[PDB]
Amino acid sequence: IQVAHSSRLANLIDYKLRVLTQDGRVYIGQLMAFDKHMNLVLNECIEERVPKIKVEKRVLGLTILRGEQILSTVVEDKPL
Amino acid sequence: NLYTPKAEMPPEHLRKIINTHSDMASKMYNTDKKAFLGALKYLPHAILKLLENMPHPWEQAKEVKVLYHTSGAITFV
Amino acid sequence: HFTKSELKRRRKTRKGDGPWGSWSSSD
Amino acid sequence: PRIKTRRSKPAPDGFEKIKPTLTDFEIQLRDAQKDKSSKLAAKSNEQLWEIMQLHHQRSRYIYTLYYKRKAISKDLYDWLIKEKYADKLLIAKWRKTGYEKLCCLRCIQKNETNNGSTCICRVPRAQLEEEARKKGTQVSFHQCVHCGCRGCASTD
RNA sequence: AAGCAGCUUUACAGAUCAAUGGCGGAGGGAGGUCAACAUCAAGAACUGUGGGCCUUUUAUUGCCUAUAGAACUUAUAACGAACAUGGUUCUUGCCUUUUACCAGAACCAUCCGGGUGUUGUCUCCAUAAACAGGUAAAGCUGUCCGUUACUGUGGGCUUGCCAUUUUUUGG
Ligand SMILES: [Zn+2]
Ligand SMILES: [Zn+2]
Ligand SMILES: [Zn+2]
Repeated sequence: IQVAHSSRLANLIDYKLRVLTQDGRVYIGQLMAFDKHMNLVLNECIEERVPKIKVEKRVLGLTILRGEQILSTVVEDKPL
Repeated sequence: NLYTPKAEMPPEHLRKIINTHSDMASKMYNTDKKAFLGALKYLPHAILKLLENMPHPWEQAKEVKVLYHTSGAITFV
Repeated sequence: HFTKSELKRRRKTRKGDGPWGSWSSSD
Repeated sequence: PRIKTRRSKPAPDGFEKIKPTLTDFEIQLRDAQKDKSSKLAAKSNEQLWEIMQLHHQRSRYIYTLYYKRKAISKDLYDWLIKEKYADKLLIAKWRKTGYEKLCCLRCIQKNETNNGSTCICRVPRAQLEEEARKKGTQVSFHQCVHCGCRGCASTD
């Protein structure tokens, strides 16, 4: 888990992002498209829900995410 | 690869060769005379090389490159 | 093998000057 | 040389100062163009060696005034190059290292000799005397064939 | 597209004057009536690498796929925006037999030439580019050298801007 001296989201594109959401869900996977609203279109999306423990893992794929539902994004490592 | 390109010669050397082949009565011209009879089957090509490089009416005289045989047999423009 | 000063004092010995100076050494 | 036409420029200033030397070379070429009696073959080739000598000395004179003595400007030298008073290639070989003194362009080409080597006039005279001493005879070379230079390497 | 933030760049003011990391360098540019080798008439047609599949022993053929490249001519199809000549055969003319011909075809050729790539040579102008292995070829690689990898001035833009339902100013 490393990073360079990055400035903004566009230079770190396609990376393995962890995405924190308002509904207690963590989306892990790569990126393909962003917007002004931080609307990430995640490449290989895996959804992580915690029912009250056990991480409910879900395969999604290519998902357009609406940005208001997002809390914050984490950069993990290189792609490929 | 060894190739030094073709030697540009003075025009006076060519002109002296053509002037020395006006007598053509010594024995020394014998192989040179052989060259003259061999140069007829390369003569008419040179005629085309004149008449391609024929000087046009807007120019006075067109200083042209030309190959000359050592014996001055044939003069290919 | 000759030294450079010997080449200097031998290239004066050719009678003419230039490349057409004669090495024939008559006198 | 080349004829004086309308498309040819007039000469830059300083050319009338060097006109007597080039005119002497010109009138000696005018004399040497005419056929002599010239019956022999060993003395037929000498009257080509005189013309190669005159052309060499004219180009050597222009080279000497431009590169060596620095009297002729670049404009007048380029005009003497356009009007074919001196070859670009002979002066260019004279600019090189090792070909400072040189007979002519024909005697450095390895393409025209039967052995794929240069001419014998590019061998120094001292090297010919060393091989004459190692064989025992005299130096069996006197006058080169393409041009009449006895020895024209940069040392001798 | 004025400015600010960001990124990049050279001229730099700067931290080490290290171990790093990018870029650039591990023998130049323009050319020339310079030549040498390829290559230039076609499943609209070309090669590089790799896998897989068929002969009775996997050899020379021939396909399906994956990507990286196809310079040169080509559509009123052709290297050439131009155009000659010769041979064979057939069919016409002139005819008095042949050459020399008239002039069409078919199949071939021969000449003036031309393009492009690479190599080399030549001319002119310049000028840490150091060491080691090879091929048909190159900084191809290893050691290595400049700006320099952590801020600010000066240029460029690949961007954003100059609370009231659908995102960024509250369920
Ligand atoms: Zn010589
Ligand atoms: Zn010579
Ligand atoms: Zn010679």
